[PDB]
Amino acid sequence: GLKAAQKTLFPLRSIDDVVRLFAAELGREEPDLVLLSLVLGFVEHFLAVNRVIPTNVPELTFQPSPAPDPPGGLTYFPVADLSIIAALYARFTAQIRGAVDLSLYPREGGVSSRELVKKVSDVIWNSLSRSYFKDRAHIQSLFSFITGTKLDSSGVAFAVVGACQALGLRDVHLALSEDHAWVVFGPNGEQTAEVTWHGKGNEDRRGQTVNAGVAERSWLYLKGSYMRCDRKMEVAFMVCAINPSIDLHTDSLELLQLQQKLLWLLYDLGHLERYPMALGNLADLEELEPTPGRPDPLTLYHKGIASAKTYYRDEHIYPYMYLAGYHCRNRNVREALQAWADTATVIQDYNYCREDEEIYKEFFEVANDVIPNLLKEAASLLEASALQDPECFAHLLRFYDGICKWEEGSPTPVLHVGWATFLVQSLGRFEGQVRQKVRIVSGTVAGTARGGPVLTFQSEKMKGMKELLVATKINSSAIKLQLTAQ
Amino acid sequence: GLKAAQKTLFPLRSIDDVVRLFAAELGREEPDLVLLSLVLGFVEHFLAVNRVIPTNVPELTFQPSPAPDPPGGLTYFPVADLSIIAALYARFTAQIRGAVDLSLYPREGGVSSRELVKKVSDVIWNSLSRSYFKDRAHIQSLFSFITGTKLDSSGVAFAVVGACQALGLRDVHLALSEDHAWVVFGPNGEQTAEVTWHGKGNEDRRGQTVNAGVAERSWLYLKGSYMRCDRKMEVAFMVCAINPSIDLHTDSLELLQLQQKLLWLLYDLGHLERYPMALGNLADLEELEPTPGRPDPLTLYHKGIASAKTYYRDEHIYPYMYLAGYHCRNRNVREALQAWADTATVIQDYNYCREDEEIYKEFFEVANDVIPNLLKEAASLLEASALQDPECFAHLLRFYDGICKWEEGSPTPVLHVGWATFLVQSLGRFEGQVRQKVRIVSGTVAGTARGPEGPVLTFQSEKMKGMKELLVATKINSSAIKLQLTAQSQ
Ligand SMILES: COc1cc(-c2ccc(CN[C@H]3C[C@@H](O)[C@@H](N(C)c4ncnc5sc(CC(F)(F)F)cc45)C3)cc2)nnc1OC
Ligand SMILES: COc1cc(-c2ccc(CN[C@H]3C[C@@H](O)[C@@H](N(C)c4ncnc5sc(CC(F)(F)F)cc45)C3)cc2)nnc1OC
Repeated sequence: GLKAAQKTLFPLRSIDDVVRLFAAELGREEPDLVLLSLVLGFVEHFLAVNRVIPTNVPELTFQPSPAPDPPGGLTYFPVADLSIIAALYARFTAQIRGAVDLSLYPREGGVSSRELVKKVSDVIWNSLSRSYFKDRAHIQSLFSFITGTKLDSSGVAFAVVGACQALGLRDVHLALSEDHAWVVFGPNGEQTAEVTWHGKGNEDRRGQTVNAGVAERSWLYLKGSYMRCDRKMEVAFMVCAINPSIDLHTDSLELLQLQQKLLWLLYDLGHLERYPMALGNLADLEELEPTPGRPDPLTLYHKGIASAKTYYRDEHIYPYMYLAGYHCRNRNVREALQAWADTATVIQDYNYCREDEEIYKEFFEVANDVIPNLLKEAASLLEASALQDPECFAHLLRFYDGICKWEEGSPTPVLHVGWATFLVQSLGRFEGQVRQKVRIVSGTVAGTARGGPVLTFQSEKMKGMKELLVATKINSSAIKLQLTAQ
Repeated sequence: GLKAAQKTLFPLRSIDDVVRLFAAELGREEPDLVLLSLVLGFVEHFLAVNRVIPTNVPELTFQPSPAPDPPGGLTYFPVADLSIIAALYARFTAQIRGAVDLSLYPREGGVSSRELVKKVSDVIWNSLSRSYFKDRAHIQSLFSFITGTKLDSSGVAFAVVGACQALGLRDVHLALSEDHAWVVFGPNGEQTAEVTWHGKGNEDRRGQTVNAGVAERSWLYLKGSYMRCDRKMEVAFMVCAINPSIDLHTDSLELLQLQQKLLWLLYDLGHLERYPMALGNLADLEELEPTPGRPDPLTLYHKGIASAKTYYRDEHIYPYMYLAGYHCRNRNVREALQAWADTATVIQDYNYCREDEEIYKEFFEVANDVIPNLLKEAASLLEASALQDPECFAHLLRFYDGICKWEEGSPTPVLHVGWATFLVQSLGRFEGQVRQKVRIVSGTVAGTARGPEGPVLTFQSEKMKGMKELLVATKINSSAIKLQLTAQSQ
């Protein structure tokens, strides 16, 4: 059941055609989530999944056009014919409206019961292939759901939202952590239910609320400061969900261009206002292919951080990682270290759980790979300056401080001997003359009155080893002992 | 143009009439594939595709007869009229002979060249419509090809083989994997051609030889132990290709019966002797409505395995699954677990490629659904016996060993979190008393020399070996097993 105002835009023969359909849909009060996902799903299938052009399928044709130099030549876009898309579309709605009898669910006050939402969730759930590998690229879109009955984790969430729209339930919306997804609904929008699995397979929590996740201060639930989406933001989600990767080292430039354009569309309508990750994703895309007259990536990264601070109580980690990354790839060592410090400064007030494995890996790689490497490549510059700058030393101490504070209160230790080496290796990359320029205090007087670097640890472990750090001989044994504990 | 010897059999007013026509055809040096496919297409059409008796239709007539009880009533069969079939038949042979000019290609010795076969394939390729975004039933037949141009993947191959018979090329024959189809020609039959696609997202190997697939030890090519049909088997193939699915939960009781009789007919003429799936197919049918004075289902599954061993080096998977299935349905836990274990043993010697996703799903459903069911429905029969027979436990370990072994040396991993839980759940289904009764030896001395016990089992896979002790322990180290069942030197 498409509206005639939707069909009038088909067939879509190019990137711009798709962008146009998105602008159309964002215009309406409730953009058709299922329609937009199908389209992106259809387009991604031929641009990344199966690029071999069929020539004996009815309704399937390819649209030639100039490709950008260097390459030059032609590029072939999959023509999204109405007949294919509409048929896919009707298969989804048929499946949904047939399996869910709203009559059985006394939906009063324009508010969806918890039982209704569990039901819809279960429909989508029981529809999936039992066998597939769940960590596979390109099973995010409803195209993939209807075609292959394969959905990735956050896909299931998105699909359950899309089902609810198709059922006329305008009160069920997609909630997004920085690494998980569920559903919110209810009068105030204050009711939650899990609908998908997280991590390695654990589909356990389906149906329950997210109260316990928020309470245990895990990064997965962002202490409550997760994203609650509106329809417009759900479109932003699926645009971010576009996966341009063909293989491990190869990207479809059409999918890159298209995701980039859709984000600017969204950006301009201001729908990335409360979406730090989107803004960062947009910035990442601008460093690759900078579209002219648009803000520089740096500006975008900052918009992301601003957003997190205004709307998410500055409880998001990735906005700083996004920025850190930039300064690493541009060799801005001082700024690069600062951002990593800022990142750690956020994680400090969280408690590390098993569910949080993803950010752990990210922090682990920062501490034990990105930072050590960064310093080496900077010591290669001198022996032929950041290493002379005690700010950078203070940044590095602040980074570890965050990590130690993070650990405090956690039901699982963070730091082990793996970290010990690299701390020492990294520490021993700053002349003892430089390290000593950093005063590590408590502060003597609170506040102010109208009438080298300084630094203050917040963690036990780090303030416990206040001196070992500024000494001229790195006591490479007492540090490793103290960084680790029980 | 039909021969005179064939027309005298129309009109086909019933199943038995269709049988008779088949008998006739099966008694020649070349049974007409095109004639028999068309007839089958036709009958399946009005029997599953569109069961509504046309009001506007002139030449289509329907024959009633008594229906099987309990339901009862009368069952109306679509009369295959000579005019219609001849028409369709003329249409096809016309279309094909129209597109190929046999003189363009020098065919010396009665041997067909690669070019000729490429073309005949191309002619079928650019005539059909592929149903890319859906799986369409009832589009296997040439009947479908002419009517709708719709043709599924293996339907293409069969179409090239029929089109070649229509051009009177008696050398081009049908190659049959367990989940693919291609074409064999050439002097001895050692010429291989790809004519169709496989699944979705796989590249395009049309025109090439299946050498690479044999090489890479993928199940799609059976390491070489695939079927090369003779005409008689190609007929058996299209009989298997009969498709009684009306919808997803409803079967055409008349198409079942037609197929069951056609297989028994092919069986008696000895045309199923080198076709394990056909023998499996028939057996499943005999489980449903057993025909009297015939072999038991059990007997037929074995003949399928037997066949597999004889002609195909025991490199086939389905023949075991066919047996396993029957056992599960009879709740013969012991045989079922065994049959599954044998299935794994065969597979152990394969590598796993993307194109094999079909046998994957199938193993997965065994590991993570079927076996678990069996054992859970058994813990109940005890509380109210196999779950304390260490034989069974051994079967279960051999199973897993094969899958692990399968995975070894594959481009893609095979095991993931999804499997981990049910392994553990199934290990726990046997008391540690029983699981310890099983001894897992590597072997100390090679071979023997001239001048009681419980189950003994040797693992072939590094994965199962490295976790031999964890399996027999009384405390099932749930966590450690799961960890080790997964691995990545990738
Ligand atoms: C460890 O070393 C380094 C790390 C980083 C770095 C830089 C940026 C990031 C953030 N990565 C983005 C990529 C993108 O997929 C973002 N994700 C997960 C999302 N983007 C947009 N919307 C969403 S919604 C969501 C939750 C879900 F998936 F729905 F459940 C997740 C999500 C996360 C992570 C790491 N950069 N540089 C490094 O070294 C130089
Ligand atoms: C996984 O759990 C269970 C599985 C099974 C089971 C039982 C039987 C099978 C084999 N299925 C048959 C059905 C039938 O279509 C057979 N097919 C594919 C063919 N039959 C005959 N000829 C051919 S030729 C061919 C390849 C092609 F199509 F030509 F390209 C395929 C093919 C295969 C597979 C699994 N049975 N029971 C189970 O639990 C009880």
